[PDB]
Amino acid sequence: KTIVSMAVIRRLPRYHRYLEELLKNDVKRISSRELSEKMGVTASQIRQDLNNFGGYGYNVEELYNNLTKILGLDKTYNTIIIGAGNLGQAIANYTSFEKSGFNLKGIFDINPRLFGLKIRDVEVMDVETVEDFIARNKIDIGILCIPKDNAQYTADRLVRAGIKAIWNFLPIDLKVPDDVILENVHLSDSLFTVSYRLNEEELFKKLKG
Amino acid sequence: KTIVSMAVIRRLPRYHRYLEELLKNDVKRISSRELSEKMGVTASQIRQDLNNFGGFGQQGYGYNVEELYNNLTKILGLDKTYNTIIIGAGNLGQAIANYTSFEKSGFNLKGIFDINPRLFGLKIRDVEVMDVETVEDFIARNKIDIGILCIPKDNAQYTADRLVRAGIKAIWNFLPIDLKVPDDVILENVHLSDSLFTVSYRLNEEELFKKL
Repeated sequence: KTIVSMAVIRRLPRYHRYLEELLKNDVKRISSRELSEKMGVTASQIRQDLNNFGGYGYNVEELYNNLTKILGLDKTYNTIIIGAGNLGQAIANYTSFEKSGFNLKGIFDINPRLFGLKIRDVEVMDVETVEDFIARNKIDIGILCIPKDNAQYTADRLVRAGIKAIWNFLPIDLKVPDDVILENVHLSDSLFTVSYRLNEEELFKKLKG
Repeated sequence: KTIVSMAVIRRLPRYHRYLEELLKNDVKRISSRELSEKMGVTASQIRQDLNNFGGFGQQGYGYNVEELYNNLTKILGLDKTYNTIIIGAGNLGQAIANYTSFEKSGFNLKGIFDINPRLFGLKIRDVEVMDVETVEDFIARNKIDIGILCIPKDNAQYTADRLVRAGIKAIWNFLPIDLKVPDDVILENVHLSDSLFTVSYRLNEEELFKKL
């Protein structure tokens, strides 16, 4: 499903953040040493991450721009959100994504009480209209913030309407065809690093007695 | 800041989550190559990751699902409980409040804090919203371990500083900005864009290598 490996792809946004910070701090260059350091990735694997895409170290602005194009952030994307509950509205109001080029075009819900209300001047619309909406609107990415009840069916509707990327916040295993990109968000992967770190001292004490 | 490297620590929840799914499907065993293929991590690195934490009655090759799963639960400190508070009672804070009872196995939410006088007394998930001006006292009185930040960037660093001086041990930060805390305080920045930007990457990959 990808050309470059997913483990490589997932370190790329991290390189981008750090390079974006250096670039704000008008830093001109950085060694592989300094970077292989802050990423805790082998100065080799960094160099090898990048060699997938083609010194005095790295020029900052050059590497940042290159990372931007590699990540497809030199284009804009039309998004819609399915589910107008707290998580859906949280994501609609997460304006850093907009700033990065992901333009929210519509929000969809099953509950008629919400129809026609607006969140950041985006209208909440009946999900039963979403296929019609998607045809006439060139939508790139569907974002799923709904319960499990009709999740698979809803994903399949988006796909039938020609959506080729789903960003899914529901912790369940959706199936999409091989030509559709599905990215599942797993918040516990982050939270459980916090329990790990809080417990680490105790764990080693118990193990190493 | 840690005994084990962060690159290792961040793979551990991925192993736990994949094993959980197998355990739910009553898959008894999983081979090293099957595990590696699923994780995108070499079998040897996976052996090395686990070996940080001792043996766990492994036998021959591959793994017993239930035992590996239970080992990972222990390693991730998921046999303990942690007292949490959320700062921010808007949509994000309520969604995280909802998520962390689907994780309240372990993460016990004690209070929600907000700057809006209006909300002082609401409930959420049977949890009172309280004035953020009381949070320092609350942390010390209720042995709070983890402060979860779901507020705007506006007074975020100031909010993080208050939790720190009240003795907080970790901060789980949902704001798209990297906060400053003392080296002894655990700070975990959620970077949702790190996930989103992989979808832009994959929508353009074939182009990128056709371009190139």
